[PDB]
Amino acid sequence: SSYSGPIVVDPVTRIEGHLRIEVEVENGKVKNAYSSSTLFRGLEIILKGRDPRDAQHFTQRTCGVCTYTHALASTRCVDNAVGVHIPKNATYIRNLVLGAQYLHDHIVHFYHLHALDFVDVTAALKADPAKAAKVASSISPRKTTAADLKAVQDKLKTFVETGQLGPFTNAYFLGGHPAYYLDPETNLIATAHYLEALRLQVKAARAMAVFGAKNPHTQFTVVGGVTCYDALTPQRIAEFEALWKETKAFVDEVYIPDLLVVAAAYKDWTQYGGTDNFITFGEFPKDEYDLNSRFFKPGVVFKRDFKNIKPFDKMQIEEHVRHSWYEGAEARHPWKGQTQPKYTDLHGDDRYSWMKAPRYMGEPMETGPLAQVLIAYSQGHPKVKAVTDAVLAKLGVGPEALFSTLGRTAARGIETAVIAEYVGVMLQEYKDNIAKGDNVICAPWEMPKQAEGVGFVNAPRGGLSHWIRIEDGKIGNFQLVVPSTWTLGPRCDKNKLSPVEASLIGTPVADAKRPVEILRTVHSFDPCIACGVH
Amino acid sequence: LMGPRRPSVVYLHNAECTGCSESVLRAFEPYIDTLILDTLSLDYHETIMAAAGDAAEAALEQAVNSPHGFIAVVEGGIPTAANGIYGKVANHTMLDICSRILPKAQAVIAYGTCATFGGVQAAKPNPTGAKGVNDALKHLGVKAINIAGCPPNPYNLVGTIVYYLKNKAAPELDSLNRPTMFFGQTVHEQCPRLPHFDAGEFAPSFESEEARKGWCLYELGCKGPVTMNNCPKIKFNQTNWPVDAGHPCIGCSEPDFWDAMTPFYQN
Ligand code: SF4
Ligand code: SF4
Ligand code: F3S
Ligand SMILES: [Mg+2]
Repeated sequence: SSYSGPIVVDPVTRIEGHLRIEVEVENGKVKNAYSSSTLFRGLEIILKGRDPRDAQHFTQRTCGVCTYTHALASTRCVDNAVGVHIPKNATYIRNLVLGAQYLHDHIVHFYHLHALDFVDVTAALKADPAKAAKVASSISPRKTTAADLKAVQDKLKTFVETGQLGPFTNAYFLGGHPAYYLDPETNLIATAHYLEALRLQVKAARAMAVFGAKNPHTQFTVVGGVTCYDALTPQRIAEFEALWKETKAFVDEVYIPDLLVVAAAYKDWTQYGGTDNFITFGEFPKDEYDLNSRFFKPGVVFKRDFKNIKPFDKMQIEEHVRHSWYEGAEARHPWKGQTQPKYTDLHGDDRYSWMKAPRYMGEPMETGPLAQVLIAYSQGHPKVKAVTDAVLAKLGVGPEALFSTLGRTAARGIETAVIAEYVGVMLQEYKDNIAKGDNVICAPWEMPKQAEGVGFVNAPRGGLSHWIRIEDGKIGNFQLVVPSTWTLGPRCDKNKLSPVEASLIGTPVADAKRPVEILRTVHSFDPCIACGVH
Repeated sequence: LMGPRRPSVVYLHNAECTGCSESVLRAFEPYIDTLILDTLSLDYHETIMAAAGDAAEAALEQAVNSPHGFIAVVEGGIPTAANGIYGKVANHTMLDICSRILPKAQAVIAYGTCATFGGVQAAKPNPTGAKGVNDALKHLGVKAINIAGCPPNPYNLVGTIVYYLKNKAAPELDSLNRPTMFFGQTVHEQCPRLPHFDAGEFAPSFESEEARKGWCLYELGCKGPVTMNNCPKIKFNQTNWPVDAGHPCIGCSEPDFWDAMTPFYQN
């Protein structure tokens, strides 16, 4: 007995921004998918004619979830256009704030955006807290007791008995759901840690404000470097280090053990949500002008061929509009980009999204943690290899399992663990540099009347690039090509399904009224529609 | 999703970057768990709610039609060009959604400069015709309390909601509808660099020894003198604010600041 017909999920919640997912299902399995982004703002249009130094302040407001990332990309872009080589300490401080962004972002994603697809919070009320504490203590070096977990259960019981379920109202798990598999005890452990993570993320975000002024929307970058002389002081460094160490402890002792326990319970999710091609830009440079100096290196992989990673050629990016709400059908390289809105309503003239459709050598590319992890693994990155092997061994699966919704979710945790450790290495290198007597954080520069620039960030959702053409000292063109544009944009003028659309084909759907399986795969890509469309 | 007991909040997302939602997650003493479990009932919020799709729309309808009443908190500007089509949720324009829901709220708080004044997507040439909530919905009699900033200090949202729940009334508001208890002083009059300003001690560049010694940032563009906010007093994340990180204020709690305060590095 299974469903044939359409399903629409609008709004897709527990993402950033405004997404409509449409699928066709045949006999209980998705046969076809459309990724429709339903808000446009037009920041590229707004930037025309302005001072290039102002760009980062506007583009940071592309997104407050991946806050900082676009200020960093625009600053790298204008740094590049003007030819300034920022001081070593500006690279360290920018890199440390970015590392802290990744930890905040991925913790919040797993617990506060993704986990309600897999955790039945109300079933936690049925759990035995003593048994749950035993299980929590067996998966982590941190000891959890029955009383620790009963406190959570007691608070949850008061909440549910009020009849005001708040954010849990009409949850797909209420009353039970055939695709929710966790036992009560594991639901209680995850619910406890969801709640804990609401307070831990405050500290993970504060780490960014220690050097970067505030979170959200940092204010310490300038063309040529950074502004925060106080970041050189031992007291601000100690403050950052203490917040980092507590955030890392949470990653290592709470997030990754929970990720592995939920993955182990949902091992069938190794069979859905795979994709073919991967792109990543690398991150955490030693040299701002050499992507191959980054701790994660750039790369391109087609058809899962990881023995043949291809170099990243920035000139092989084109953004399509044929199935998007923009004029015409011509794909453009972003240094020749165009943002000419033309709405035709849903599927009018075969157009169904405000995102453009970026293609690399004509192909749709997944970007984000799975691409960063798989490509760095295949480049022989020893930290990525150590963590990914340990994860596969704990789950008892082969490498092929990574090409899936479960694998992508696991890769997000892997990259969090690896970056959490690497933040301590960057912090020590920064300390050592200050101790050598280098106290410089900004370099002088001059605005050219005509220039091209590009800035590359591997953000928590993947390869981010900002592209400027300066004319008469002003912004002649400014184009953002953002990770979620790659992953969740629509089809191109060759009608190739985008990574999220292709990954949905084959998804089983147990209950079309509560299609949590579609959410599991969509959320595994960590969509950001404000990012994707800008 | 809520009946008696905790006051119901309906949180809407229009044309926004979700930085205002993230700012509320940074709430400190009380933290956001206290706020969601004890203080308030968050009955619709697309970033964190469990339900999606039709179930989410039904959650919204149940909250808005509750005989107990609800407070609306609105993030993002409303795109009004081309009959509202640049922003839709569940295939309804954001203009339609807010026009139908906000007149039913017991109180409306416009949270962030986009909801208060139009914000980044309303900057020139405003291709989507984005407007702040009170501008867009003037004709329906909506008068949202405006808590400005990009994003605002979450202290200012919690303090306004607490005041409203205690006194059943808005606090004193300024001529931009912002609470005077948070927005009654310029950033500049509260700034630690004010003695340098008075002494004509300005940093000439960010690389300069004067910037290193903490001289005033006015020549580098600081909009502190024309911006009303409580940043130097409350700070952000319990630890810092833009001028103490060496960067000028960009004027982010003021209407039309994207066009009025630019170029950001000039005064
Ligand atoms: S006010 Fe600023 S931070 Fe808030 S939604 Fe608008 S752009 Fe984002
Ligand atoms: S740094 Fe800005 S807010 Fe502070 S004294 Fe100077 S002009 Fe005023
Ligand atoms: S930029 Fe905004 S956050 Fe405060 S310091 Fe100026 S009003
Ligand atoms: Mg773009």
